[PDB]
Amino acid sequence: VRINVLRDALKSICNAQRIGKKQVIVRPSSKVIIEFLQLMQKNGYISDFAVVDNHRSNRIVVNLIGRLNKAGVISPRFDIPANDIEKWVVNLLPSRLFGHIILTTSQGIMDHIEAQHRQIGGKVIGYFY
Amino acid sequence: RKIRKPFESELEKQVAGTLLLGTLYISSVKEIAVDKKAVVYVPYPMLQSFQKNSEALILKLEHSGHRFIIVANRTIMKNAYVFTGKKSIRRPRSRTMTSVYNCILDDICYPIHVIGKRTLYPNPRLQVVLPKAVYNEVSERTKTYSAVYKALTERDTEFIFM
Amino acid sequence: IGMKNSSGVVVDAYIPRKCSATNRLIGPKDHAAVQLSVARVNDKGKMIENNYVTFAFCGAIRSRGGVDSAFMLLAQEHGLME
Amino acid sequence: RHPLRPDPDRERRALERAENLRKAAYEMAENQHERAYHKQSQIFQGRFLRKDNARCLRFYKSIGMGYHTPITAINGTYIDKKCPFTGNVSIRGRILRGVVHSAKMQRSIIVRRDYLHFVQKYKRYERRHKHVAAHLSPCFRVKEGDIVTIGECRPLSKTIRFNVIKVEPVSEAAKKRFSPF
Amino acid sequence: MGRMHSKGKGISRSAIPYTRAPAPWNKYTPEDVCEQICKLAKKGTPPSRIGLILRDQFAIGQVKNVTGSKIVRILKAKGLAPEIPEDLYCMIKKAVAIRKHLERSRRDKDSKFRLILVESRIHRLARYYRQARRLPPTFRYKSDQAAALLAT
Amino acid sequence: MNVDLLYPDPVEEQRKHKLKRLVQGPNSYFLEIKCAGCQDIVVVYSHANTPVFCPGCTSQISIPTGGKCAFTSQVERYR
RNA sequence: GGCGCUGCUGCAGUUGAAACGCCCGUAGUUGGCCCCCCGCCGCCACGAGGAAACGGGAGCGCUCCAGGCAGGUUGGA
Ligand SMILES: [K+]
Ligand SMILES: [K+]
Ligand SMILES: [K+]
Ligand SMILES: [K+]
Ligand SMILES: [K+]
Ligand SMILES: [K+]
Ligand SMILES: [K+]
Ligand SMILES: [K+]
Ligand SMILES: [K+]
Ligand SMILES: [K+]
Ligand SMILES: [K+]
Ligand SMILES: [K+]
Ligand SMILES: [K+]
Ligand SMILES: [K+]
Ligand SMILES: [K+]
Ligand SMILES: [K+]
Ligand SMILES: [K+]
Ligand SMILES: [K+]
Ligand SMILES: [K+]
Ligand SMILES: [K+]
Ligand SMILES: [K+]
Ligand SMILES: [K+]
Ligand SMILES: [K+]
Ligand SMILES: [K+]
Ligand SMILES: [K+]
Ligand SMILES: [K+]
Ligand SMILES: [K+]
Ligand SMILES: [K+]
Ligand SMILES: [K+]
Ligand SMILES: [K+]
Ligand SMILES: [K+]
Ligand SMILES: [K+]
Ligand SMILES: [K+]
Ligand SMILES: [K+]
Ligand SMILES: [K+]
Ligand SMILES: [K+]
Ligand SMILES: [K+]
Ligand SMILES: [K+]
Ligand SMILES: [K+]
Ligand SMILES: [K+]
Ligand SMILES: [K+]
Ligand SMILES: [Mg+2]
Ligand SMILES: [Mg+2]
Ligand SMILES: [Mg+2]
Ligand SMILES: [Mg+2]
Ligand SMILES: [Mg+2]
Repeated sequence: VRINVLRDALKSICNAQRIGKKQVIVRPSSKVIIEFLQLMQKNGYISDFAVVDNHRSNRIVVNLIGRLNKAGVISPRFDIPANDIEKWVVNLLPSRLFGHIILTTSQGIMDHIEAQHRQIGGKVIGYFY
Repeated sequence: RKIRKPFESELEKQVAGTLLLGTLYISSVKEIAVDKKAVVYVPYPMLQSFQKNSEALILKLEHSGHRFIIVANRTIMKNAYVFTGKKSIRRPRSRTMTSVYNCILDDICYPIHVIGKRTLYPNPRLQVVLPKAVYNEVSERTKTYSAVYKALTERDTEFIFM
Repeated sequence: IGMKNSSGVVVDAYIPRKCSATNRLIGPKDHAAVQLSVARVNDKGKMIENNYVTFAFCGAIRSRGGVDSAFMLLAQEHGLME
Repeated sequence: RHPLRPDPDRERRALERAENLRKAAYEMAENQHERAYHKQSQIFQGRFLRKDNARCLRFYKSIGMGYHTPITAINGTYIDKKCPFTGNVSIRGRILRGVVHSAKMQRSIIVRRDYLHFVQKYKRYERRHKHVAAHLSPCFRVKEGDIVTIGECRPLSKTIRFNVIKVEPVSEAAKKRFSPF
Repeated sequence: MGRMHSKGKGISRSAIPYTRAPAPWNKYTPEDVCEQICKLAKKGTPPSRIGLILRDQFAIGQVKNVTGSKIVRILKAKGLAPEIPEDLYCMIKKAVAIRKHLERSRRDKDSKFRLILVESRIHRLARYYRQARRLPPTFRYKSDQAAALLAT
Repeated sequence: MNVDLLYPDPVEEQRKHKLKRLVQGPNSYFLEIKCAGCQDIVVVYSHANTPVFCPGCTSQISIPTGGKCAFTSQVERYR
């Protein structure tokens, strides 16, 4: 059955961009997916999106501008102390200068730079670069 | 004094005087700006009574200086499961923000049923879809619905047609 | 722009071209890449010398035949077609 | 104790629990199947012959830690030296909660406690459980699945070091889950 | 659906309207379609067929839109809901039918296979209803006793 | 040519499966028919598979067919 | 250690070694979407409390050094 909606969303988006598409539909939607797309947008990797209601689990329409080298999730959501972040940075990311590991903390969803800017830990949910 | 529940908080007296349906009464009329200024609250277990004749009622009010909406008075509850001592009491699901804000947008245009909603992420905004046949009789009322919805929920809103 | 020194100077040897369709970098030894240019008449049905528009396409967009529609869409955005 | 005793006028009538306890005591004297006469050590047994009522007929106490005495212990007729409210023991040390695994013994139950154990090499967990024996006063009655709170006492048998001090009922025919707490 | 006990993979289903409101031609009030529902339940019609009859004769697409509740809930409100839910009852009926067919034909292994599948589904659904407090905690499906409980 | 997925053309959207549309919706509808011998008019589901009678007649006027249903000697409409 | 030939990070299973003949099914593992601003877990951070030697590490020319805790108001943080 369906377990990880975010994993399927990110696979669909990577496929659509690798083809060279302008838009892609991902279903279902969820609060976590909207948070992940909001972070991707604020870093500049995707354009506008739109969540369309259907009195069910909704759909999302995503606009693409060809800046996404890769995006994925980490399952299960291992927890990370503040000092192990860097031992993860040199594991998933192509460098120490660009790319983003996304954590959920008691201060919200955020990338790793802000996580060591607030010197806290959390649980890893995914990455894009 | 028999047309409203509150008393003695008195901005528009004349609404109660003119509304004098013999069994019905209202509470807490309001004024919202933005042109032709604008919302009339009713006790909740009479909305079905008020909405019965509401298309031909709002005409016999629009007090030409203002425009009138009829909305129900609804309570939003803060916590789910208040733990009072030894037990937890469950918040009714109709009392959440997500339910009340969806009811307000439906009561804002009651004779007409919206046929779709989308949330755009450009500050996010809400796009509301209406049937095209009734483009007239709403065209001149749309800015009022948008402004009033932002006044009662603080959500940006735009309107498009089937 | 490209990569910068710590002071503000670009330490990059050269900047690859980007695809007009899919924004992908061209790269050297991609010999299926093509750059081509369009006249932009503007003058009573006759062209103007040395005033063109110019696009580029990487080999990935050509290998599947996506260019016939994407080039048309790009042209309809620059006032060269409709 | 700054405030002193508001005024109900049915108090002295409602102390008919005195004749209640008295006749329970005289019933214990007739069950000749027993070998010993059971009685609290805190109570004379000459207070039962008297009629002026001036002296109490049953002993009870408070255990502290914000745990209040159940009225079933205050108005019961049972004898239990291991009851924390009406016996000769005390509560001190760790206070824990669990679920009733088995209630097949005589004034004794088994409690199942659940917890997680982290394995660092694999970066993951395993679920673990332990069983704890506890003493059950007659002032409570429980079944399998109910939540209980137990507190530490002195050794009481080969396996028991705890005493039931609170009960949270759980409905029969419900899905059994890990439920660590 | 058609996928718990086979390799089906079919998707045939119904899709209900987005707008949740009465029909333009709806004359009925809740108090007058509750009437028809209760008359049909007293007559012995199962709850899945009541919706069919209201759809096909009274031109009502969804009962919830005109009343605000669902059919089984209205039955429960007027004390006319069944002791056993309809789907569990239908599965028990099919099990009784297959067993009665097998009493004359002991060489039919295909029917024995399907009997196993039906009874497994019955036990799983009975456990669901039992832990949900929609059935007595002592409820149990018994193969030998199942023929005469259908009368009650 | 430039299609936007957020505002699809309804004509090419009706030819897709009811579930993989942008917003799922029903395929059926109601409609009015006139009794061949009675002046009045009745409202009938388009995919019926249960008896449908006249106000007067005792003959069933519908034939279930596994899809949209047919009718016996009556003349129809769409509302 | 080499060895990603023990693989959590991180192996292999068409043909090199390797998918049970198949279906049901308990323990176990896993489980869509939705309310925020209560309680109880987990989780993150910061504290308290308990041993030194070892291991890190501030300062110091046993002539250097492996050391040691020295020393010229001090110090062993
Ligand atoms: K006692
Ligand atoms: K634990
Ligand atoms: K442990
Ligand atoms: K485990
Ligand atoms: K013992
Ligand atoms: K013992
Ligand atoms: K478990
Ligand atoms: K299956
Ligand atoms: K199939
Ligand atoms: K399928
Ligand atoms: K069988
Ligand atoms: K069987
Ligand atoms: K089963
Ligand atoms: K079976
Ligand atoms: K089950
Ligand atoms: K079972
Ligand atoms: K029955
Ligand atoms: K389709
Ligand atoms: K279809
Ligand atoms: K159809
Ligand atoms: K090795
Ligand atoms: K190694
Ligand atoms: K290694
Ligand atoms: K593999
Ligand atoms: K071999
Ligand atoms: K072999
Ligand atoms: K072999
Ligand atoms: K296998
Ligand atoms: K095996
Ligand atoms: K098997
Ligand atoms: K199975
Ligand atoms: K199974
Ligand atoms: K199992
Ligand atoms: K389990
Ligand atoms: K496992
Ligand atoms: K589990
Ligand atoms: K699963
Ligand atoms: K923790
Ligand atoms: K945290
Ligand atoms: K020491
Ligand atoms: K000093
Ligand atoms: Mg299965
Ligand atoms: Mg399927
Ligand atoms: Mg179908
Ligand atoms: Mg279909
Ligand atoms: Mg190794």
